[PDB]
Amino acid sequence: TLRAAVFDLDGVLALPAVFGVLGRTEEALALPRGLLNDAFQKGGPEGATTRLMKGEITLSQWIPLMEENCRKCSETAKVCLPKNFSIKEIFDKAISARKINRPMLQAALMLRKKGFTTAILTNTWLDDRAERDGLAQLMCELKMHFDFLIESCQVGMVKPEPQIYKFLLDTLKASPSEVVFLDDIGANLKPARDLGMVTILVQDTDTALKELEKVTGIQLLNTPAPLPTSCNPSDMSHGYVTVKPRVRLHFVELGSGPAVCLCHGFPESWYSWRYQIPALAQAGYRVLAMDMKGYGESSAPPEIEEYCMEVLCKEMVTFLDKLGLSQAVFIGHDWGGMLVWYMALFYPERVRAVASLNTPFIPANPNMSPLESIKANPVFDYQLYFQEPGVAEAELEQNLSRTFKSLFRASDESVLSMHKVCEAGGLFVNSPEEPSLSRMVTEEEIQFYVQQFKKSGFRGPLNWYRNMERNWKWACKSLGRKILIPALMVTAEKDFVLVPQMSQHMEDWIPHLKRGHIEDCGHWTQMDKPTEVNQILIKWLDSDAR
Amino acid sequence: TLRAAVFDLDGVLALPAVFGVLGRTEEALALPRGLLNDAFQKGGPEGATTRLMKGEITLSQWIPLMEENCRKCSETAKVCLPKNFSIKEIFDKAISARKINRPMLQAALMLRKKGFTTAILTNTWLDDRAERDGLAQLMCELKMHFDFLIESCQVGMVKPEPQIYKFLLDTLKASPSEVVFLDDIGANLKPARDLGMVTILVQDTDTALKELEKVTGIQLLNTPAPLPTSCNPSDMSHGYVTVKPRVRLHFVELGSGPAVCLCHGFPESWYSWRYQIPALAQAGYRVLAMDMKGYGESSAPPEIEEYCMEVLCKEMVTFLDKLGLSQAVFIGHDWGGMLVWYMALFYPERVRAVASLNTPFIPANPNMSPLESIKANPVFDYQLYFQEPGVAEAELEQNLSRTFKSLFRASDESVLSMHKVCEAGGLFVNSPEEPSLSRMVTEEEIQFYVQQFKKSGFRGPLNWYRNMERNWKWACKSLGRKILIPALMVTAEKDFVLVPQMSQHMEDWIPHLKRGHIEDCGHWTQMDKPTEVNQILIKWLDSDAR
Ligand SMILES: OCCSc1nc2ccccc2[nH]1
Ligand SMILES: OCCSc1nc2ccccc2[nH]1
Repeated sequence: TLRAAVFDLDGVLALPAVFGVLGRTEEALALPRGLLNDAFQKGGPEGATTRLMKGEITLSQWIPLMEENCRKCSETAKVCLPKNFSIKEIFDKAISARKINRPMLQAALMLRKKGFTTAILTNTWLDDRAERDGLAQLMCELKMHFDFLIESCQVGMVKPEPQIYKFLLDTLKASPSEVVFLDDIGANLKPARDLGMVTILVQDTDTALKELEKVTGIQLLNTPAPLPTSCNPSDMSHGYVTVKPRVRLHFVELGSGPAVCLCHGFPESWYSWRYQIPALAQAGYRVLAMDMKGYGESSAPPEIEEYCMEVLCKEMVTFLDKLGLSQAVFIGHDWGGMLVWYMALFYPERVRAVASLNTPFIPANPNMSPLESIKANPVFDYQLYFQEPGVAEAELEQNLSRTFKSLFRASDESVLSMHKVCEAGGLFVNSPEEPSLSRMVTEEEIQFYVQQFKKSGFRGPLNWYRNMERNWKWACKSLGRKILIPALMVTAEKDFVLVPQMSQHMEDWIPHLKRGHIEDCGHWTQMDKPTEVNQILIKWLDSDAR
Repeated sequence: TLRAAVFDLDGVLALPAVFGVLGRTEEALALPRGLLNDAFQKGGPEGATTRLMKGEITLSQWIPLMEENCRKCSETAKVCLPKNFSIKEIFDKAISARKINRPMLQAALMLRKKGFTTAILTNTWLDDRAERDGLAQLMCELKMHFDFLIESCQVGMVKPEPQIYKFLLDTLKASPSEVVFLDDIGANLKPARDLGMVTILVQDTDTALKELEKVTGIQLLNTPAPLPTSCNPSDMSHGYVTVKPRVRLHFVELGSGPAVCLCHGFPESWYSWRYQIPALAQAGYRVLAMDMKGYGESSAPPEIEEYCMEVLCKEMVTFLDKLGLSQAVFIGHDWGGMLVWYMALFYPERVRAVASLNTPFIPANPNMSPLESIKANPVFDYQLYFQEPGVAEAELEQNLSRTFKSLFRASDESVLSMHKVCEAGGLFVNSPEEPSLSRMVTEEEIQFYVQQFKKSGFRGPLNWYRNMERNWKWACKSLGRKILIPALMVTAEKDFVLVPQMSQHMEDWIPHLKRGHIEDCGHWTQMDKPTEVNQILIKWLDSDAR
């Protein structure tokens, strides 16, 4: 029966409320009780505050009208306002102190995933203060989680006028009895109640959530921690840059601040960073998540030598040049992590900082060919299977749904053994034809990868493995160098191929290397433990890349 | 006969040279003459500096080897180095002091436009210092003006080894007698001379340029000021964002720093900002030059009401939301300038600062319909001609080459009279069928606009003029507001329609408005006086938007 939930901003989704700060200001300045709240409401429907909430005047135009109201009120109360009394200073601190009420936002997100239409209906103003960016940032964070945002100053109506409630019902396409309305001001609930809406008076968050659980029948309060917010491909800004006549790179972009370039591995997509992109943008970075060469919407030339590290790194430098970026932080995973270590070794002036997930920095051995080293370790035997052009492509392209469902699994759900791949004559020889869906991915997420690989196939991606001698010869030029720019190595306890032990001598080459370690995490780090990855990257970026 | 010019970086394209700073450091610290230059070259081909220039070691690995060399040299000279002696400190200041030698860069640009292949051949290092960004920025600025950049540390060879000269000739595809080689180090010219190349020893810039003019036959020294660097559409990063199911906005992006959104007018393109985009990016801004709705690669729905200001402004806010930008500086020209004033009036929290080229802020009159005001001024008569759907489209789409050649002209080259357009029954009634090319545009630039308008035509663009009453009704809501965020109004002396006098009462609405004025400038401000626009915008951005 209930299918829509409406929340107020001030005092409900953001705490503390402005009215609460006015009461504390009166106590701190030993002013008569309610003086600032009376000046704020002076004139009712014809007063300055109603004109502000309706968008007739801006916040900066209202500030001197509110100060005049404070003086008129203090005069009738027979009191004097302190010498340094400033409405602007009081409001600046009140707005600045306001943070998202995480448990209330989590309840709204939970209701939305269960099919509820969610909205914010708020009495707010046109903020033209020099510090208005703080409010714009708060609104942008909240906005993305709600179906509708209705602000009084944009529609010319305020709560508790009954027409704003009729406007809300028309916008939601719902009858009053299907709506739950949460507000901390009792007067603002009365019109919603007259129409027949379920109302909840918000004094403390926990009691309001208990009422909300009771009326919706959905558990909201003691629920497990949700996954980080993920990307909707259709809502991203897609960028395209031609780095060479036949090569165009696609990326998705979000945020402002220092540039952070994310480099996925095999056989992945920019979409493998879906849980990191909003978190890193919200932390104050401009995120560029690439489709590496050979993948998704980036060019995929068939030639093997187009995928050697020297060419790939040169194109990443050109990518920065064409975007006008003198530097970027480079973060890679798997094949992308291999590339980011070589970007730091050959172009340190373009790399602000470097981080690798799972992939260690492995220096070339000038006495041993990489093909000889492959045979010495049965862990990397499967790479010999990837050498012959056409062989692994036919197996991997045969059934795309099976390829991604078999690969994208948690460490305890594995259906593949990377040893004896050449002996068996394939990667999926003793693997089921229809594997179960892993717990880390949904069918919808799998189908995104399937659609992306339907375009250029596996030739481009597999060609990254077919330049072993070319890469070895190139890497040998850097054997006298050290990596002396900020660097982070993140190991994954349960990675089958890139084991944490392979990273143990990295300090010899990167003396001030920082480390992160994720327990119970397999190869697909980003989607296996997204919350842990986000925390590790954000803390490192804030200390070593800012 | 000569068709390639090669320049060194240090001491030729960038001044002062490092070797010059070593000599000044010796004089300032009262060290024996040549001590630092001897330590720098200690060991010759097997020394630390050659290993640095070949890319074997990085700059940070070389610093302690150079300090050890300084001590070995001071010991044989029987002198003591001062207590605070630091090679890192000396090199940091030397690199920091180095600026582009503008007259030398201007000569290279002039040779390139006359058909010369240009290259930089330099002995340089892998810079991994914490301050390496300064060098990366210098290299990016220079890079874009040259066909090739050959760095010693990337190719493993140094000047004066003869194989780096053979490598250069192979890269240029030229024989030695077709090459002019400029360098400030005499020893580095000897191998080029042995091969038969024309060499110029650079001591002072003016004398080197006189030698270069004599040998090339091209005037380089007393030439007029060149136009700012312009965009090549194929080299830009193209971005696409879906703001609504049927509406996708295209933009080009360049640079890092605070976001600056450029909004073109009618009937233009993102390409109208071609001279501002590189200048604003080089000044430290992230430029987003839009294709406004109805234009180029942005969506162009046929419905009139899709182009009213309320809808357009709402979509620009969504554009910022999808990119993760809490704020942007908005700069508009013509119809774009109209939009940016309304962005500041309705969404001040999303607008960091606002600037308009030519378009004044004109408040709505609540007593007079905009269609009545149009008839009172014969200057705006042509807007009545744009009202009837289909009429102006057929005339403007008839011959696209004629439409753009007739419109894009300097104030003294006009072939159109905007008065009596309705009386004549068309905009081009007494206009030539094949007008001459204006001096502000080339045929190639005209053809870009022709190709862009071949896609969606003039319906979308003309629909911006067909929402007069809808826009008037919407603007009436803001009559009690003032614009109190940083604002710049730039007038153009010779604009036929948007005359500077129409902006004179703007201070009543924007009390702290800043102004710019461009003399002898017509309607097409950006391409008419690009250098003047750039200077005005950059100075304003650096003081009011940073
Ligand atoms: O360090 C290079 C990538 S190692 C590697 N990553 C893989 C992911 C999936 C299957 C085989 C793989 N082999
Ligand atoms: O302020 C709205 C645009 S005024 C206007 N700009 C034009 C450019 C070209 C032709 C007619 C024009 N009319």
